Amino acid sequence: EVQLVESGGGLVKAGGSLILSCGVSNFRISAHTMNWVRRVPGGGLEWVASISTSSTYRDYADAVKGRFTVSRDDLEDFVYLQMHKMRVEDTAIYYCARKGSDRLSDNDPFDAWGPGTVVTVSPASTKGPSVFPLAPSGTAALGCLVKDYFPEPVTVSWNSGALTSGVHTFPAVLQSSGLYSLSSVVTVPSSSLGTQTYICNVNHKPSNTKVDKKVEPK
Amino acid sequence: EVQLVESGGGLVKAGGSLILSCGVSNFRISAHTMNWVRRVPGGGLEWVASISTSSTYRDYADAVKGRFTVSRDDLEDFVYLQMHKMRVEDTAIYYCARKGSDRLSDNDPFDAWGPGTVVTVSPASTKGPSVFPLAPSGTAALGCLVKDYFPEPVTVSWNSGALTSGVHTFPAVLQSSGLYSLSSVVTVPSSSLGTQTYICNVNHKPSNTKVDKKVEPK
Amino acid sequence: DVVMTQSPSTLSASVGDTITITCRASQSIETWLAWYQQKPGKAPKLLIYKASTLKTGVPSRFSGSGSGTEFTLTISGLQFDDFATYHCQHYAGYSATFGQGTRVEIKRTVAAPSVFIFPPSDEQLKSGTASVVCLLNNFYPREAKVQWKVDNALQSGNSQESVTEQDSKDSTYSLSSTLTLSKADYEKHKVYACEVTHQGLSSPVTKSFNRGE
Amino acid sequence: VVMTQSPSTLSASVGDTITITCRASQSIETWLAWYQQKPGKAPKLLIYKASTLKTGVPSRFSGSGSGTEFTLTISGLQFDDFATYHCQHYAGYSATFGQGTRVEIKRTVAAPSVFIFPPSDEQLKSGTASVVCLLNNFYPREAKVQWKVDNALQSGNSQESVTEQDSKDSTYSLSSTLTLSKADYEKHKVYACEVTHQGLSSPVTKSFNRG
Ligand SMILES: *[C@@H]1O[C@H](CO)[C@@H](O[C@@H]2O[C@H](CO)[C@@H](O[C@@H]3O[C@H](CO[C@H]4O[C@H](CO[C@H]5O[C@H](CO)[C@@H](O)[C@H](O)[C@@H]5O[C@H]5O[C@H](CO)[C@@H](O)[C@H](O)[C@@H]5O)[C@@H](O)[C@H](O[C@@H]5O[C@H](CO)[C@@H](O)[C@H](O)[C@@H]5O)[C@@H]4O)[C@@H](O)[C@H](O[C@@H]4O[C@H](CO)[C@@H](O)[C@H](O)[C@@H]4O)[C@@H]3O)[C@H](O)[C@H]2NC(C)=O)[C@H](O)[C@H]1NC(C)=O
Ligand SMILES: *[C@@H]1O[C@H](CO)[C@@H](O[C@@H]2O[C@H](CO)[C@@H](O[C@@H]3O[C@H](CO[C@@H]4O[C@H](CO)[C@@H](O)[C@H](O)[C@@H]4O)[C@@H](O)[C@H](O[C@H]4O[C@H](CO)[C@@H](O)[C@H](O)[C@@H]4O)[C@@H]3O)[C@H](O)[C@H]2NC(C)=O)[C@H](O)[C@H]1NC(C)=O
Ligand SMILES: *[C@@H]1O[C@H](CO)[C@@H](O[C@@H]2O[C@H](CO)[C@@H](O[C@@H]3O[C@H](CO[C@H]4O[C@H](CO)[C@@H](O)[C@H](O)[C@@H]4O)[C@@H](O)[C@H](O[C@H]4O[C@H](CO)[C@@H](O)[C@H](O)[C@@H]4O)[C@@H]3O)[C@H](O)[C@H]2NC(C)=O)[C@H](O)[C@H]1NC(C)=O
Repeated sequence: EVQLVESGGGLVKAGGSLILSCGVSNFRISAHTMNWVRRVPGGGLEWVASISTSSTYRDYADAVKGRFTVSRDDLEDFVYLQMHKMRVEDTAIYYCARKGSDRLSDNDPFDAWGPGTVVTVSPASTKGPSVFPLAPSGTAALGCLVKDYFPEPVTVSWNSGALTSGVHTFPAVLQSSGLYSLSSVVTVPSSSLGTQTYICNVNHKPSNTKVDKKVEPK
Repeated sequence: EVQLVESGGGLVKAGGSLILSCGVSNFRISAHTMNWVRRVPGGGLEWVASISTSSTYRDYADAVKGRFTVSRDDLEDFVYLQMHKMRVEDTAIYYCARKGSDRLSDNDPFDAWGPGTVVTVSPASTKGPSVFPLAPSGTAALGCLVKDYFPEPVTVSWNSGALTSGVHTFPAVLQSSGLYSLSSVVTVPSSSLGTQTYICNVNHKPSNTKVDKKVEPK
Repeated sequence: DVVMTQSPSTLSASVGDTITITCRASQSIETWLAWYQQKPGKAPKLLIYKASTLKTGVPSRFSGSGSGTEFTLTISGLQFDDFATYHCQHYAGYSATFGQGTRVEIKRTVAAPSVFIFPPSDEQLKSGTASVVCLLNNFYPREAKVQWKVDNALQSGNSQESVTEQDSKDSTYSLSSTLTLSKADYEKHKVYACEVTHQGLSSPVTKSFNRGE
Repeated sequence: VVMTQSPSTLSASVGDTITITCRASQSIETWLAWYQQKPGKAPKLLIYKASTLKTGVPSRFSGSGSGTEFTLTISGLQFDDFATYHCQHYAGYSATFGQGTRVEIKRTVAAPSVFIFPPSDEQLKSGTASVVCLLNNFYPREAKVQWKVDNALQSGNSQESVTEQDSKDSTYSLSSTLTLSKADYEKHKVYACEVTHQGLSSPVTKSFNRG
């Protein structure tokens, strides 16, 4: 028996990027042309890429040609597949199989395969923010809490740029959900809380989302 | 300018695996020793891997030695870093750095750096499920419902193996949360809904989180 | 460039049946075909490494043929082991292409789905998530369609389906579909229904419930 | 090889001449380099071979030392020079780094003004509660925020973010967000934020009662 061991596969977002790799055991890849194959949710096998012995010639299936790059390491026995700007239909199990035979030739089938690794390309390429008020309970503090937006960045202004003094817009934090969240605050005179209107202008160019939120006492 | 661009960042789980890569422009990599570096939580740097010209030598810091693997592929100008068995202290920005000078020598600093890509290792190495009843409305169907776990499997049985006819447990689905869900069901005589107490004895075997739930009419 | 025209897309049979399958190349190749088995979610296994040319260690029940354009695979009395997918491959020096695999399956008469709908448990709902489950308990063949309607509004994009493979005692398929909604959105509407069509049904089947009733 | 760098934070005025020291656990000859790093940016090389200034690096940066003691001197701090800095031992096919030094603008100690914000009704109706504690205009940068719900120390359910030094008053500000589902937030009443900081003689707590 001989073995191949795919790694790196998981959840992805459309127009995002991932890299797969395949290790091996009981054999050396330095003799073999190495191939990537996938099984789509529709159940059919698609060939994806190959790279020759001696790393000479690299070839691709026409759905991934130009978008993907195949790579190899003949010494530690690893193969790689960069997947730049993935499509929703790049969702598949991705297998790494060796072109091979007991005696090798200038043309053979795939005589050993690894168990395959799942890749899912979720269709949400950009997510637009939610915006929530940070309500002011001398000097008072108020703000806006931008949340659940992808990718960065978000820009925030206050009163269309007329209110700049005392404003702090914080660096975003990356949540364990894979989505970003930032807060923008401003300190102002407590006396102005009844008359002055405070509006934070949240712009998210990647989703083409604009939100104007008025922040007022509860 | 010299151009470097990392790819393959994002979220990972403790005990999990990832692969980084970096590609370049305005230079060919083959004349350079190439490196990986990270910025750990204290704002300090750590060096992570170095691969020499012609892949002659590969050296690593003790924290990542035997866990990680660097590789390079000069004929397309790419460098790779596998990260098997990631741990929470590997949470950092990662960068692909060129060892170099205006005139290259036998030992040099790191001159050209890519903009970096973030890697986060979340401590959720075995996230335990949430388990919920599917309540019966001549033949009735009942069941149990598993959500939000990693890794697989979640295992299910009916009344500790006393019930087996008409039992089905479905293949898991990968949610947009990056966590699994499934359901288990059984069909039984409607007359027995009053007398027989159906229960599902479950386990998330990775975390060894043993759960039970009685299923009865609502 | 070559495309493979494999036929049928699904073959129905039973233990001891001799079966034949056929891959037809869209333009001629020099007998460069090979054939694989694939069990669900597994790696494929190579059976035949050139047309009619069985790989060593493969069970003697397997066979095939090739004519430079038309090709076959044949199995000499199926075992319970053989009820998996089969794929043809055309392999060139630095590329390959495969047929849309012939799924081999255990045959029976058509059987319509018993449909059941389950509301979310109160215990799930208090946590803030509502998972509504639709169960097609047993049917044959595999191909079925389920759609969700909330307040008679056809839903789109908020459900995940999985099918169990053939049952060990009756060889039927089964499907479950999970409609996912936050507690907020779920309490916004009353009726939650699933509508099913299948080979055995003369009209669509709908199961529904009213939230809170 | 192991390295140490001191001080971990260096506070100075514009125009000052400052020194940052690196000490190696064993002799590394002159095989050491220095790097400037801005927030959110990859490090830029300043000096190598201990003293060799990189082509295009301003002359105000210099380095000296051999064996186990190395120094980076910035002679006349400009606003661009207030950054992270790191000593780096380099060898034919490897490297290692010290812990780094952060250079900041010095000002008097300023205690944070603390504010706590409960979740908005809108967000709360969606099923998620994000309270936000704000530490406004403090100096130096080290501050600690602890969340307590019904006097229960929270852990693992909050994230923090800190601004860079304010261009006008040289202070920092910090926001901490404690995130909880609607199911978990309605369980407990009081939500507090305990702040400690060099400018506070005792910790400051801001709190609210749910509802
Ligand atoms: C004078 O004559 C000599 C020959 O006598 C000429 O030299 C030859 O020049 C050819 C044309 O430039 C080159 O052919 C091209 O090569 C590339 C890469 O080929 C790689 O694979 C070769 C085969 O190795 C296989 O097969 C053998 C058995 O035959 C096995 O032992 C081996 O383990 C390996 O098996 C694996 O791969 C198979 C598929 O390849 C699988 O079927 C197996 O199961 C298994 O997985 C190998 O020998 C080559 O060796 C290297 O060659 C490099 C130079 O090319 C050299 O740098 C290096 O040091 C090695 O010696 C390679 O590793 C193919 O991809 C090309 O394919 C064509 O590409 C076209 C597009 O570009 C396309 O249109 C067309 O359809 C084809 O796909 C092509 O075959 C020869 O490699 C080269 N040979 C040597 C020894 O140099 C010389 O050029 C000529 N000069 C003049 C002026 O006339
Ligand atoms: C005939 O055969 C002889 C012996 O086999 C060959 O001599 C060897 O040649 C190779 C290639 O020229 C040498 O490797 C390179 O040596 C460079 C200089 O020598 C080193 O100097 C340092 C001190 O500065 C010493 O510490 C070393 O021990 C060596 O003496 C060296 O700079 C170079 O570095 C490599 O890696 C760096 C990484 O960045 C690259 O930048 C650099 O370009 C290069 O790739 C190599 O190590 C080897 O040292 C020679 N051996 C000796 C001394 O005999 C002849 O070259 C052969 N001639 C023919 C006809 O081919
Ligand atoms: C003449 O032709 C022969 C083949 O016919 C070449 O021999 C091969 O040479 C390579 C490169 O030196 C060898 O690859 C090395 O293998 C090491 C492990 O070898 C043992 O274990 C393996 C299984 O794991 C067995 O197959 C093998 O027989 C041994 O028992 C690896 O650890 C090496 O990796 C290290 O070195 C490289 C480069 O320095 C680094 O990039 C790696 O990170 C790592 O540090 C290396 O991959 C190969 O094993 C040899 N094959 C055989 C059959 O012996 C000759 O090299 C060639 N002559 C010349 C001068 O090129």
